[PDB]
Amino acid sequence: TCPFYKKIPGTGFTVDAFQYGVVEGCTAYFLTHFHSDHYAGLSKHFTFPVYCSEITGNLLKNKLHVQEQYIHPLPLDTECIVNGVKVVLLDANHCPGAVMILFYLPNGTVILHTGDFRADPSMERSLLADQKVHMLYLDTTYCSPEYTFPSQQEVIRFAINTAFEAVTLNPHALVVCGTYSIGKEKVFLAIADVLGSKVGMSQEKYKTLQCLNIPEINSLITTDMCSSLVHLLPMMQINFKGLQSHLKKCGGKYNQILAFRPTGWTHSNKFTRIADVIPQTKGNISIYGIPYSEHSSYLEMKRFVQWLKPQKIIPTVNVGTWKSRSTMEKYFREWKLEAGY
Ligand code: NI
Repeated sequence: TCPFYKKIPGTGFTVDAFQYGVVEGCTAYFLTHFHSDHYAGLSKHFTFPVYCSEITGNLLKNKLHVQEQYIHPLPLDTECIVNGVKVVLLDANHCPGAVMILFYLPNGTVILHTGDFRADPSMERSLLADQKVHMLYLDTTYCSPEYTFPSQQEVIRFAINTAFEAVTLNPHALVVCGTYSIGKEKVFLAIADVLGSKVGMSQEKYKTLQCLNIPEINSLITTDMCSSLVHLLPMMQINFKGLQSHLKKCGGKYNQILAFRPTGWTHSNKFTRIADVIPQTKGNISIYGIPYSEHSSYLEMKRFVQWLKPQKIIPTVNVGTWKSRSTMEKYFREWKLEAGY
């Protein structure tokens, strides 16, 4: 049965609530983004209205085979009416097609549901600034002070420089990037752009990218592995054994691999700046762990919330345990006392 934190009170709306079968009273199902924990339950068998971004709708039609009649795409930064209620979709700074949803309730309450997001100061100059928001449904993935990470730009600059040096030293080196879902495309697109290459991948991954409305995408990607010096592989294959196996498949055209594993936070964020990163190496294979995050850091989340000044916060991540809920409640109260709301 559907949790309270996926329901928007005083509407017939739900958000990311597809795994409970038919939700009693729901007239419109919103989907924030195309990550499987959020879409769980959606398939060609679904027959109720789904509201989402154009990119999310592309993926629902082509990958999950949801019938077109049930897909209702909405543009971004535009006031729209759904079932007699004013809504706005805003860029979440997460993966492609990911949104936050602003609900203007008939009684005058305003609710922001972040979906998954990486808070940014540019959000403080969006439509959110135009009126008071009363309730916030928050992506609390990294709601603890230990969670720091570098900017996306710092990480990309390190990746571009590392790959350019390795391939300039050895023109027979292949670059590999691991992936398991949409998101983090800039890692492999920026590396391929500095090397003057397309990115090579499986037919199933190419199909996914072709749904993302990336300008000039046909000049950037290919299914011809041979012709390209940056390859994508499942994240599970980015280890010494898998990368050796892959090198054997490529018909000797390469004699070395440099690989990237974009992760979330992992314990060592605590000590190491991006400039100090060194790879794990076994023979002619080197692997770099790079902390490229599409969720808010603690400091990013705290800045956004203290600017928004909500009257109530409803967490959407790490809500299954007491301990976790209690810890998050302590931080929200600190933030409120500090900023005076
Ligand atoms: Ni996500």
